[PDB]
Amino acid sequence: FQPSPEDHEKYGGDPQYPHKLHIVTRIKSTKRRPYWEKDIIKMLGLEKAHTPQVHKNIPSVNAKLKVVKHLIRIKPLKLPQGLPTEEDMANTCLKSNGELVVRWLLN
Amino acid sequence: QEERERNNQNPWTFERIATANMLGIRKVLSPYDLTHKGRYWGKFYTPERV
Amino acid sequence: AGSQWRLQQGFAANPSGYGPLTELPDWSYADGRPAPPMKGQLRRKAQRE
Amino acid sequence: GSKAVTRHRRVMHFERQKLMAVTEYIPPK
Amino acid sequence: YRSKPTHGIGRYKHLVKAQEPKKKKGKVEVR
Amino acid sequence: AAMASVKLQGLHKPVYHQLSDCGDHVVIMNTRHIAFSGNKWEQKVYSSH
Amino acid sequence: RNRIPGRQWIGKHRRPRPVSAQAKQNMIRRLETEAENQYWLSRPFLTAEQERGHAAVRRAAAFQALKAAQAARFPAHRRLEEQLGHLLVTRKWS
RNA sequence: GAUUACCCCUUCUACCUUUUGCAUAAUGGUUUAACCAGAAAAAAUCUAACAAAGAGAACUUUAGCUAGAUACCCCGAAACCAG
RNA sequence: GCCUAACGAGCCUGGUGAUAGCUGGUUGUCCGAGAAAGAAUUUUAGUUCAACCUUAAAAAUACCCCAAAAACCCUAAAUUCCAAUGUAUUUUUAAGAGAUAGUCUAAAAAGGUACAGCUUUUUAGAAACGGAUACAACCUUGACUAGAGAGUAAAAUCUUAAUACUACCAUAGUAGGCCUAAAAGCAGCCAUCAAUUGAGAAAGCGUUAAAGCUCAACAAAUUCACCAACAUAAUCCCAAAAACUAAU
RNA sequence: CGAUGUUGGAUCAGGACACCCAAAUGGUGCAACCGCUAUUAAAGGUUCGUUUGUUCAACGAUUAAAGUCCUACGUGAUCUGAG
Ligand SMILES: [K+]
Ligand SMILES: [K+]
Ligand SMILES: [K+]
Ligand SMILES: [K+]
Ligand SMILES: [K+]
Ligand SMILES: [K+]
Ligand SMILES: [K+]
Ligand SMILES: [K+]
Ligand SMILES: [Mg+2]
Ligand SMILES: [Mg+2]
Ligand SMILES: [Mg+2]
Ligand SMILES: [Mg+2]
Ligand SMILES: [Mg+2]
Ligand SMILES: [Mg+2]
Ligand SMILES: [Mg+2]
Ligand SMILES: [Mg+2]
Ligand SMILES: [Mg+2]
Ligand SMILES: [Mg+2]
Ligand SMILES: [Mg+2]
Ligand SMILES: [Mg+2]
Ligand SMILES: [Mg+2]
Ligand SMILES: [Mg+2]
Ligand SMILES: [Mg+2]
Ligand SMILES: [Mg+2]
Ligand SMILES: [Mg+2]
Ligand SMILES: [Mg+2]
Ligand SMILES: [Mg+2]
Ligand SMILES: [Mg+2]
Ligand SMILES: [Mg+2]
Ligand SMILES: [Mg+2]
Ligand SMILES: [Mg+2]
Ligand SMILES: [Mg+2]
Ligand SMILES: [Mg+2]
Ligand SMILES: [Mg+2]
Ligand SMILES: [Mg+2]
Ligand SMILES: [Mg+2]
Ligand SMILES: [Mg+2]
Ligand SMILES: [Mg+2]
Ligand SMILES: [Mg+2]
Ligand SMILES: [Mg+2]
Ligand SMILES: [Mg+2]
Ligand SMILES: [Mg+2]
Ligand SMILES: [Mg+2]
Ligand SMILES: [Mg+2]
Ligand SMILES: [Mg+2]
Ligand SMILES: [Mg+2]
Repeated sequence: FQPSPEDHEKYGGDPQYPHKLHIVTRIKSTKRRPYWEKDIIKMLGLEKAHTPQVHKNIPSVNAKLKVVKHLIRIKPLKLPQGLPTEEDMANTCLKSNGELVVRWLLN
Repeated sequence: QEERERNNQNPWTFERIATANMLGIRKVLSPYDLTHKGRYWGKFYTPERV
Repeated sequence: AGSQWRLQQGFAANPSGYGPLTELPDWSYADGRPAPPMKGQLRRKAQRE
Repeated sequence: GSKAVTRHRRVMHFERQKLMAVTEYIPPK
Repeated sequence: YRSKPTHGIGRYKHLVKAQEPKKKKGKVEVR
Repeated sequence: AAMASVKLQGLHKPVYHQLSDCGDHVVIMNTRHIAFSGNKWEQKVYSSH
Repeated sequence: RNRIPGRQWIGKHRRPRPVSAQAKQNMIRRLETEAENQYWLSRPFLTAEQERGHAAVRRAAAFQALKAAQAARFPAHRRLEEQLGHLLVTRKWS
């Protein structure tokens, strides 16, 4: 888990500041896999495939993701307009590229 | 056998996939395949595999 | 198909995903008063919130 | 099932065959 | 334990000689 | 045969359907001068009992 | 004319089914995705020490709510309307 | 599944029993009508009466006693004994 | 043997609804959860416990789990134990039956022929109405109903089928010593010097021994030249066919 | 195992080629004759008797040759029952 200097430019990461939140999407199936991988999927909220779920970037969560890193797709969460306020909670929409748009389809 | 292993243009190698447990391949591979690096299968040794 | 192209442009992989073809109301009264909201649209706006 | 070491080039699991075919050596061109 | 860094801290058999016991049938001054 | 098979079935008509009797005649001339690719003139064999 | 002895997918002698060009591409596509998976996990935002008990009140509250909901299990109230509503079976038009 | 159209087209390895596994070339049935196979309340749970007491005698009682409701198949041997 | 068409011991009635761990059968709809074997047993064709599971109830902690920690000669994959964190699970009490005849794939071993669709254990997986043409075990898959909507996953013809090496030219000491019936470059032993610009007391063939042919060295002259070859089965071969109009 | 009838012959034979004969050919320690060995070819053919239930084997006579093997070691809802 040591990134090469060229990895940051390839994946669009930030060399200095790591991202803050995860977006985890399950791809493969828990079937035909050992039982300990099934429990980790269940306890991460990834029961239903192709449904994005947001998790922290703390080492405690990353410890579980490394076990099932071959069954999920992980993308950073980008905030073009910043964190939503209490006024714009109902207008939030999550795009495919991995950014959260606070104001979606105004007027 | 070292020059052919240094100039290899294939990004993925048996050593990289097996050790990192990519694609959950450890369920198919044997624990001895970590050291053999895929060059040994049973008693048969294939020198052309990198 | 062509889901890879749609992902590149920023749209959803499936044309039914948060597109303008789905969010907008499909029918309205002739006089102009708004139609009651869809059951699906209300549910979709609840999980986003 | 057969032993770990045999005399007849033990046939690999199909998933392993794909692994042996994707990790080939490509000489520089 | 094997994986612990303090493995083999109790090793002593390599400090003293083997000291082969004088067996009843093998008792001989093998010089 | 590839293009002749399509015409016989009617797979070129947008009104195609297996139940319907859509079908077109095909006339092939100069069949003595066909050119088998490779050494298939001596290797391919047609067998019947 | 040529048969595969026994079952064709188990045993010492199997079917010679080879790996196709499509199968090779499927492996690579999954490998590229997993290569990206292990990069975003490389650099955490917080270290191991800085996350020591950062969110424990919420965890404690969540467990307390679970105990509260599970401790409310009790038979529901019984009212006179339920028993006296059975007499409406023989309601008539006089 | 359909279709203007019965077929023509496309898609589907009968049913029970018995087994690790049955379209199996393992078992049984030509088909129809009639007849033919889950039964017991000691401890328990649910509802109710009355309660340090309950029960229309005889008993049980450190919240118990009385009452109700909830339960456990059919066909078949070679044999054995007496008259 | 025969004793009323069946006698290793008649027939009939009664005991009799004899008794079977053994075989067969077990009748309306719909819904919820759902188990492959550890221990004794005239016991392994069965039962009774434990584990697991169902229904009801009470309670608080269960899984994941970092550092620390678990043997002395050498010793892999990795387990045990535990805070955080992620997540709702787990324990206890009261009632219970079924199951206790297992198959393959990958991995660590044992018996065998480093044989079996073989057998005995441990860890893990599965038992699609999709894919591998057919297919219990391999791969894709969180199994609701309706629609003449849409995006995707596993996945469809696999490689090579390979090896030409051809000019020109040979004379000295000398049958070198030894050896042997005879050993003249050419059984063996020993030495391996030396004429000629050029040629080994000899690389191969040959002779009883010689003779003779050929290869190294002259000159002439100059594409390249390590290696890579492997028979057949019994009813009738087995989709048909295709080397380029743009493919993450 | 609520049955897949079991050796040999008789009848009829289907097939493979790792060919016994018949046809073509290479090599030889092939002069010729008689042989040994290898390649190619499966349309046809591959005998009659004594003893044994015999397949097998021994022996007599002959033939261009009396091939090897599969087919539920073919074939008993066609026969034979010696074993
Ligand atoms: K097999
Ligand atoms: K049967
Ligand atoms: K049976
Ligand atoms: K039956
Ligand atoms: K028994
Ligand atoms: K000599
Ligand atoms: K039988
Ligand atoms: K013949
Ligand atoms: Mg095995
Ligand atoms: Mg088979
Ligand atoms: Mg295979
Ligand atoms: Mg089947
Ligand atoms: Mg069986
Ligand atoms: Mg069973
Ligand atoms: Mg049947
Ligand atoms: Mg049976
Ligand atoms: Mg019948
Ligand atoms: Mg009672
Ligand atoms: Mg008695
Ligand atoms: Mg009697
Ligand atoms: Mg009688
Ligand atoms: Mg009975
Ligand atoms: Mg058992
Ligand atoms: Mg039990
Ligand atoms: Mg630790
Ligand atoms: Mg804990
Ligand atoms: Mg049992
Ligand atoms: Mg088993
Ligand atoms: Mg087995
Ligand atoms: Mg067995
Ligand atoms: Mg298991
Ligand atoms: Mg299929
Ligand atoms: Mg679903
Ligand atoms: Mg020369
Ligand atoms: Mg041959
Ligand atoms: Mg065909
Ligand atoms: Mg039958
Ligand atoms: Mg015969
Ligand atoms: Mg014949
Ligand atoms: Mg031949
Ligand atoms: Mg001949
Ligand atoms: Mg027979
Ligand atoms: Mg017979
Ligand atoms: Mg007869
Ligand atoms: Mg017959
Ligand atoms: Mg007889």
